[PDB]
Amino acid sequence: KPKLLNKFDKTIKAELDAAEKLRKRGKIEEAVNAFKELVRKYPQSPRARYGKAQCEDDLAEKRRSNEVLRGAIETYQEVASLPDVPADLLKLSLKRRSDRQQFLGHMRGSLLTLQRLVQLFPNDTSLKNDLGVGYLLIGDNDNAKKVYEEVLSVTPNDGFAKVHYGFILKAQNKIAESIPYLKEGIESGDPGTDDGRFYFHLGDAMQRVGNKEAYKWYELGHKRGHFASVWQRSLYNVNGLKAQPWWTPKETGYTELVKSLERNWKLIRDEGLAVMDKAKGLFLPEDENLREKGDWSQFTLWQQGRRNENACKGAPKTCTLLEKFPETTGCRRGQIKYSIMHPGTHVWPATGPTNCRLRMHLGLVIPKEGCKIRCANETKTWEEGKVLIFDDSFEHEVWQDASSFRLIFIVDVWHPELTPQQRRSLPAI
Repeated sequence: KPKLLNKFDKTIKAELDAAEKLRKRGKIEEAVNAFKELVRKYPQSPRARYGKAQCEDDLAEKRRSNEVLRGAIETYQEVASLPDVPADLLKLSLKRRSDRQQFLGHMRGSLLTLQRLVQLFPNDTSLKNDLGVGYLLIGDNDNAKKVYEEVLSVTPNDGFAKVHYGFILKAQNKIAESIPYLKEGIESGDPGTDDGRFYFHLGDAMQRVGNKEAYKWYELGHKRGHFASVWQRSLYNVNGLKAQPWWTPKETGYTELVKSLERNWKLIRDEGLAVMDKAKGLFLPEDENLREKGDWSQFTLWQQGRRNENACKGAPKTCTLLEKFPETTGCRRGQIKYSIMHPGTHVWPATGPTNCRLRMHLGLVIPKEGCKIRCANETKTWEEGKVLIFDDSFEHEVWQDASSFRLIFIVDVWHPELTPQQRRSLPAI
């Protein structure tokens, strides 16, 4: 059990437990003023101050107020100021302060609180792990690496340190070295290791070193509630949405959109080819993280329901066409863009961020062989002037090993089972 009552505190324990029960009761206003009057009467009490701060914290969560939370943060700090403070209580108060600071985004302020905690309790390894997260939260991966190396020299089988250390190694491009750390840490079962993020990184690493075991771990993560299934692993999801990797135009209901794309495809192609030929700079490379190798770029017309006006100048007829279909131009979780992939390209298996969209691919220039795209367990090919539809919340992988360039048109639509109100109220990402 925890010991919070200083000797003095033990003396005035009677008043303090009363105010604390006033809080524990759930009557926040009462507890606040209760505790405040104790602070006034006995101003040196650590538990009196700690209760004041606890009440401020609860009032902040009740009022959804940042300005109140900021006062709680200082009062937690105040507790640490008073003399002869129980160590248990000190730990509690400063840890809560760090968590609230992190919540408000004061990442470096939290790091400071955490550094102090390590100064106070050099032998509490949990606090070293928390400090390591503090460093991660400011991008200081080198110091985080050092913190976790410390922890692991003294407690080699600490799973929290292991998973975070593996994450660090993988962010340093030591992908093979990171896999055992991630595995062992997840396998320890330790608090803080049952995190979808570590399953994600373990599986991504394994896939990038050709380790077939990845799907096993994906499956485990699904069983732990981190993934929708072994295949469908998006992060921002809405429940109750039909979930299959490949769709027919008929199944989406957006048959008029598919028809407009397929029937006017040479127009869409020609505008894109014109931008390649004359405004090549408008094609921005895709993220090399996803790309093992190759040459892969895109020209974006709509981003998250926002039309790119300077882009639609370069593809004016295609934009005029798309305007007729708010199911795609208003998809705030999707895009509309040209995508060009040159030979020798491999896009790592990956998943889109949401299950609230379906992704259409219109084939504009498709070499006769060498281009293929897998979603879940089905691998398909593009056809010039024909549309593919997949749920890119399902893992998918792309290969370009033709002798010429491959050009497609990417059109995102709201998942057809989302209601109008759902489409209006879904925050873009």
